[PDB]
Amino acid sequence: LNPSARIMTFYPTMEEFRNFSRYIAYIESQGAHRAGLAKVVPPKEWKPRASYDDIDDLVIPAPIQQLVTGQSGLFTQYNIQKKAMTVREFRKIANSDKYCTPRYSEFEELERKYWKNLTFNPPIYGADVNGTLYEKHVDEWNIGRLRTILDLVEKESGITIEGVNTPYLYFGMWKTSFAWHTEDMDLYSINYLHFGEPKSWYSVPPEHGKRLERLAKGFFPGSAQSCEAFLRHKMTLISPLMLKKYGIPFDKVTQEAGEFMITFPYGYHAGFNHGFNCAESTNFATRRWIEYGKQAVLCSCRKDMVKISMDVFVRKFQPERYKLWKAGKDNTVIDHTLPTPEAAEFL
Amino acid sequence: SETLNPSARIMTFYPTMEEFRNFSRYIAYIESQGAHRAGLAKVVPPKEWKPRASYDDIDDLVIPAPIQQLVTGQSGLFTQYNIQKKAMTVREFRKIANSDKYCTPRYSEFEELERKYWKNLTFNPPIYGADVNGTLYEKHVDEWNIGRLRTILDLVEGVNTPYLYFGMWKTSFAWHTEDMDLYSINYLHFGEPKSWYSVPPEHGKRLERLAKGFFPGSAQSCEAFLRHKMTLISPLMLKKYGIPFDKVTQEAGEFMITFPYGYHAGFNHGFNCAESTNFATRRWIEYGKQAVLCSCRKDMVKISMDVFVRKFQPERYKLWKAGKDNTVIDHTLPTPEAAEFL
Amino acid sequence: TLNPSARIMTFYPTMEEFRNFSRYIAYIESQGAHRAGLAKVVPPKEWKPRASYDDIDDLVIPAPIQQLVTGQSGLFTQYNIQKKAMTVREFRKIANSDKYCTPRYSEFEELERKYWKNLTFNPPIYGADVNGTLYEKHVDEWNIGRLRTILDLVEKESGITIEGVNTPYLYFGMWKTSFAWHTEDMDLYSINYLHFGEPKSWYSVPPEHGKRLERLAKGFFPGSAQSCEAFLRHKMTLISPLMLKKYGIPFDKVTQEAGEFMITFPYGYHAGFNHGFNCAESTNFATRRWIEYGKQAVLCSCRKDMVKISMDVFVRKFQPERYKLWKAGKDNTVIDHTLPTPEAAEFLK
Amino acid sequence: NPSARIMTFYPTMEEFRNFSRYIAYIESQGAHRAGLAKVVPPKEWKPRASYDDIDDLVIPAPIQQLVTGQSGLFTQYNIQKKAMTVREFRKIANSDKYCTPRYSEFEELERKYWKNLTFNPPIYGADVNGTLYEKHVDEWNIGRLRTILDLVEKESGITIEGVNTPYLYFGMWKTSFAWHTEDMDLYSINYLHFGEPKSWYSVPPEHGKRLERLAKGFFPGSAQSCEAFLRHKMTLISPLMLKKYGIPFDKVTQEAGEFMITFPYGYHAGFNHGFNCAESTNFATRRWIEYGKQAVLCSCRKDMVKISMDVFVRKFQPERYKLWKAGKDNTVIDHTLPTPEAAEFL
Amino acid sequence: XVYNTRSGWRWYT
Ligand SMILES: [Cl-]
Ligand SMILES: [Cl-]
Ligand SMILES: [Cl-]
Ligand code: NI
Ligand code: NI
Ligand code: NI
Ligand code: NI
Ligand SMILES: [Zn+2]
Ligand SMILES: [Zn+2]
Ligand SMILES: [Zn+2]
Ligand SMILES: [Zn+2]
Repeated sequence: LNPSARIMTFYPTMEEFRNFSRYIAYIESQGAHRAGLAKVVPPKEWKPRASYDDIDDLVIPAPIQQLVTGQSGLFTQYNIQKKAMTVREFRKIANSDKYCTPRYSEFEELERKYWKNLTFNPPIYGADVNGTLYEKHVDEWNIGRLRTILDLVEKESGITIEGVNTPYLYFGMWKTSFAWHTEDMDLYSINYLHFGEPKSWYSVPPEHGKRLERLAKGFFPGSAQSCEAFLRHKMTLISPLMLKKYGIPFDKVTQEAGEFMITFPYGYHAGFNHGFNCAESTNFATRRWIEYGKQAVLCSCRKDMVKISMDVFVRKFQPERYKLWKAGKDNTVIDHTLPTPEAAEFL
Repeated sequence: SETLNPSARIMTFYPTMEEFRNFSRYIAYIESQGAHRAGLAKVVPPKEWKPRASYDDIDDLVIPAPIQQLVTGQSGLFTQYNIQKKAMTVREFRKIANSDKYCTPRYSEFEELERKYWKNLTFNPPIYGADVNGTLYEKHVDEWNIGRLRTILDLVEGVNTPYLYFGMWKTSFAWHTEDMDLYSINYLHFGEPKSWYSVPPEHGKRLERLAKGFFPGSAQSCEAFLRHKMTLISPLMLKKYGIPFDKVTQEAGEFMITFPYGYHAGFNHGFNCAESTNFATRRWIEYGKQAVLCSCRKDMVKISMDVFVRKFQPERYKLWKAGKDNTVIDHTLPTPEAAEFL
Repeated sequence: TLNPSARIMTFYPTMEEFRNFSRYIAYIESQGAHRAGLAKVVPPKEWKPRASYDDIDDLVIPAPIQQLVTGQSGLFTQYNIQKKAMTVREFRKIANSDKYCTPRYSEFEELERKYWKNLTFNPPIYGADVNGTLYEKHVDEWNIGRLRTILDLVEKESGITIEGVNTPYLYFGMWKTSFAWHTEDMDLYSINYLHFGEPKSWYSVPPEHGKRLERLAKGFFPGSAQSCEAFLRHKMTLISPLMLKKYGIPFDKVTQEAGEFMITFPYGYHAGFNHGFNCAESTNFATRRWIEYGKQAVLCSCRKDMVKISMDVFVRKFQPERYKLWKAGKDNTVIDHTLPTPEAAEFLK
Repeated sequence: NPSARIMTFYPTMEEFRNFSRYIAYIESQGAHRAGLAKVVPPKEWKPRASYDDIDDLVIPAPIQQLVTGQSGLFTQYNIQKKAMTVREFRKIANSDKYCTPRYSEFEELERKYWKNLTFNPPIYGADVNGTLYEKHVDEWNIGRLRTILDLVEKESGITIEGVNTPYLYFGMWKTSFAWHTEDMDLYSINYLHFGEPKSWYSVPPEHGKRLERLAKGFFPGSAQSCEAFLRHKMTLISPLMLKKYGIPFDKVTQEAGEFMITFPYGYHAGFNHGFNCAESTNFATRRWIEYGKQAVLCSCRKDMVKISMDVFVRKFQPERYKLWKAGKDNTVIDHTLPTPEAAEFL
Repeated sequence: XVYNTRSGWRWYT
C-alpha cells in the first residue's frame, strides 16, 4: 500500500550478477529494500547445479508437520517433529492425493485455498536441512559462501550459527508456510528456489514493521506478554485480509524455481509453498545491517535463540561509536528508506 | 442373552455397599443385566464409599508429560495431535485450567456445552494432564481399587497399573477401544464432568468402516489406525451415517466401565481428575485373541495371549496356536462369571 | 493257599483273555493277585491304545507341581507347589535337561539308591492330575476312559463326576517324581497304563498288612495323625523301603515299563517314583468285592473337598439284603483281604 | 575389619527423636560400611503399650518355608497356607514340633539352624500389612519415617507395600529370610516388637558384588534366568560357605525392642529364634539415590518392585539429570562414603 | 519424533 513499498524484480546480466554484495548495493540504490522483499531473476545461462537427480536419497533429519490453529485470518502454527525421511519419501507424500496442490487457474485462487484450508490436513515441511545444493565450484551467488561482512561472526568470533551463516535447505509441499517474521538479528536473507512449485511471499515494508508487530501484539496479547519478540518464534500467521483490514501496507510476490528472493533488514515476510519444491537459504549482511543488528529486538523467552555479538561489527565499521555504543549511549535512529553505503557507487 | 438390554443403551448401576464390595463379581453382575452391550456403563458407588478422604493434598502431584491437544479438521471429522509439554504440578495445571484463557464456557444445558465443544475443538488448544502413573486412592481402600483390581489381567507375563488424568475444558479422548480390546475402569475423583460417547460392540465394525472411509490414508498405513487415539468423530457425523451410539456424562464420584471392543470417545467439561486402568474377565480372552492390533509401531501395547489360552482354554491351545481357533465372538453374551446372576 | 507270599504277580493275557477287562480282573484275583495289593498286566504285543504320541507336544499340563521333599532317615513329607500351565513339549525339555534328567546307573538298585539319596534335592516337576486320555476312540479293550466296571454307577445313577476317579488322569513324570504312600480314594481299585517313556517303580504293601503301615506311619507322623484320621490320603508321606524293612512291614517292589498296566487293589498301599520322562494314564475302578471296602474306607476328615462316594446305591444294588442293617449301622462285616471277588467264581470252578 | 563390623548405637531420647538425622549420624560413625547396624532405643521409648490385644490379628498369607539343598547352599520355597490368626500362629510356633530347640550358647542355636534348615518347615507369618505402633508416637514410626523416599508417593501417590508402607512379620523358630538387598537397594528399618530374637548376617556393601558372583557360581541356572535372582529372596548360604570363599560378613542378634538398620546394597540374611513379631519398611537418604540409579533389578518377574528414579534425580541431582537420562552418568559409588546429610558430624 | 502411551501417540518435539 505505497508506490515505493512495492516488491521489485531484477534481471541482472551475468556481469552484473557476479559480485553479489555489489548487486545488493545496486538494488538498494534502486529502492528495492523499501519493500522489504525483492526478487532477483538470475541470467538464463547461470545454474548452481547441473541436475537434481542425485538428491532423492538425501535425508531430511527432522521433517515438521505444520499444525495450524486459528480463525478469522489469525493463526498459530505448531511444528510437530516427524520421523526422518528422504526427499523420495517426502516427494511421494507431497505428490500424493492428500497433500498435492489443489487444482487452480490463477494464483489468487490458490491463495484463497491456502487461507481457507490452512488449518486442515497439516502438511509436512522438510525444513532447516543443513547442506547446500550448490556445486562447490559456483562462485556467483553461492549461498554457501556469499563472502559478506556477516562472515566476521565465524571468522572473528568462531561461532557457527546453522541457517544464519550456513546454508539451509527446505523441501516444501502444498500449504507448507513460513510465519510472519524478520530474520534473526534483523539480517538480510537470501532464498533460492532450486526446483519445483513456487513459493508465494508476503512482505511488509520495514517502515511499517513496527505497525505489524503492534497489530500482532494486539491479537496475541498472551504471547506478547510472555515474549516481546514473540513473532521470532515463527508461529504467527496473519492473512492478507487482516493486514488490509488494519491498514498494514503489504505486497505479495510469487517465487518460481530458479529465482532468488532477497529479504531486507527488518522486512517482515510470510508465505507458503504451492507444492513440492526445494529452496536453499541463508542470512547475510551489509554495512547498513550493522545498525539493525544493534537495535534488533530479540526473543527473551528462549535461551537457545540466535543472538550475534555486534561488537566486532561496530568496532570495525563504527569505531568512532564503539565506546559510545558500549556505554549504551548510541541513540541512532534508523532510516529504513536509506540505501546501504556500498550503494554510493550507484548514486 | 439377546433379551437383556436389547436397546444396547448405556446402563447406570447404583450398587449398595455389599453389592459394590466385590468388583469382579459386580462386573459380572452388570454383564448379567446386559450392560456390556452398550460398550459403556456407569456405576454409582454408595455415597458412604470414598477412595480418598479429601483432594487438598494433590497440588504437589507432578504431571511429567502434559500434552497440548492440537485438533485439525472440519465437518465433524478431526485428527488430534498430542504435543508433549514441559512437566508441571497439579497446582500449576489447575491454575491454567481455571484461567480465563482455558476455563469452561458459560452454559445452561449440557447440549449447549457439547455444541460449544464440537464448535471450538480446533481453537485454543488445551493441555491434558494425561497418562500420569499414579493413584489418588488411599492404601486402605480395598473396593474398586483401580491400582489393584486383581483381575485375571494380572496374569500378563503396565496395562493393569493406575493412571491419573487431569483434564481441563474440551480436553478430548479420541474414538478407540482399549488396548487388546480390554476392559476399562475410569473413576472421576473430583472436578467437572467427563462426557462420553460409545458405540455398542455389536456395531463397532460399522464405526471402523466409517472411520476407514473418512481417513483412507491412515487406514492404508495401519489397519487399526484408530488405536493411535488421534481420530475424533462428532456424534452428528455418526448419526448422519446411522451408526448407533449413546452418550453419557460422568460426574465426580462415578465409575465408567468400558467393555471389550467398546468404541468410546469424549471430552472433559473442565478441570477434573480421573483415574483409570484396564482389566479383564474371562470373556475378554477371546477378544484379546482376536483384537486387531496396530501394525505400524514397534512400541504398541501387545499382550501375549498364550498364558490365557493355556490356563483358560487348554483344550483349544493347540488349535489356537495352529491359527485354526476360529471362534466367533457373540458380543451380547455375558462373561461366564455372570452365571450366578442368570 | 493262593499267593501265600502275597507277591506282585505279572500277567501276560492273550488278546482273547485281554478283551473283557472286568473279567480279567476277576481272573487275576482268582490267582491271588490282589493279595500283593499291586499286580502288573502286560498286554499282548498286538495291542496298542494309540497309534503314535507324536501329536501331543502342545497338550497343556494345567497344574504342574514342583515336588519339594523334606525329611531324613527314610521319612519324608512331599509338598506340591503348583506352577503355571506348561505344554508337554516344555515339560519334556525340562525333564530331559541336564538338571533334571535321569542319572547314569548300572542296575535298578543303583537308581533306587539314588532316588532315596537325592529325594530332597533339586525338586522335580510332575505333570500330574491332567484331565484327559491318550486312548484313541476305537479302542474297546482296557480303555481307561470306559472300563465299564460297577463304579460307573456313581456317574450313571448318582450323577456324580470325580476327576481322576470316574474320569481318566494323565501324568507326565520326570526323574525322581514321586507318588506318596496311599490307597486309592474310597479304597478303590486303580488302573495305571504307562503309555511311553521311562519306567515307573512301585512299592506295594499287601492289603492284609495295610493297617501295619498305617500304624507305623501314625507313629512317625504323630501330629499329622492327630490332625486327620487318614492323613496318608493327603499323599504327602514318603517312607523308604528300608524303613518298612526296619519295622517289619511286608512289601514288594515292581518296575512298570512302557506299554504295561499296573492294577492296585482295594486297600493296597503303594508308592513309587518315575525313572525319567514318561506319560501314564490312570483311573479308579471297582468290583463287587470293593463295595465292602467302600463302606468301610476310613476317610480324610480334615478337608471339606476330599473324595467321598455315597455307598448307598451300591449296597442297594449288590447287597440288597444288608442295606437296612448297614443303614442301621450294625453291619459289622469283616473284610478278608485274601478272598477273591465274587466274579472270580467261574475261574475257581 | 572393625571398620566394616556391625555397630550398635544407644541414642539418648533427644537424639533419637529425629530419625533421619540419627541415620545421618550413625553413617558419620561408619555404620553403613557393615551394611547392617543396631539401634537400641531409649528405655523410656515404647512404640506400643501392650501386645496382648493382637491375638485376633489375621495373617492373611502365612508361608510354610520348604528348604532344599546341602553343603551350606539352599533354596527356600514359600508355600502359602490358609490364613490364620496370631493366636493360631503362636500356638503352632510355641508347640512341641515347632518350638525353639534347647541351647545354651547362641552358636549352638546357629549350628542347629543350619543343621535342621531343610527339616520341619516352619510357618512364617510374613508380609502382613499393618503397624503395631500406637497412633501418637512421633519417633521412629515405621508407618511415617518422613524420609525422602516419601517423594515418590508425594509426586505420584503410588505406594508399594512393605517399601513405603509398614509390614509385620510373625516369626517362629527357624523361619529365615534369604540373602538379599532391599528392593531398589534401599535402606531398611526393622523393629523387633516382642518375642524371641532375630539373628542377622550382613555382608559389607564393599564386598556385596563378591557375594553376587559367589551366588552366581552356585546357582548358574538361576543366574541365567534372572540378572538379580537373589532378589527372589530364595537363596540361603551358610556362614561357613561365605568364610570358605572369603566373603567378609558379620553376624548380630537383634533382641526384642531393638532396631536394625539395613544400608543400601547391604546383603543380609538370617533367622528367627522363636515366636516373635517384627515390623519393617524401607526408607532412603540422599546417598541412596545413586544406588537407586545403579540398582540391578529382577528382570524375570513383572511383580518385582521398581521405583522411578526421575523424581529423585531431577530434585537432588539436576546437574547430572541430562546425562543420566542420556545414559552418560558414569558415577562410581564409594560404599565407604557417608550420606551428605552427615556433614554435621564430620 | 513420537512414542506410544496409554492415551495415544504422544509427540515429543
Ligand atoms: Cl495470546
Ligand atoms: Cl487419511
Ligand atoms: Cl508329625
Ligand atoms: Ni525468512
Ligand atoms: Ni479408554
Ligand atoms: Ni495310586
Ligand atoms: Ni531385608
Ligand atoms: Zn520468545
Ligand atoms: Zn498403527
Ligand atoms: Zn485329612
Ligand atoms: Zn528375577
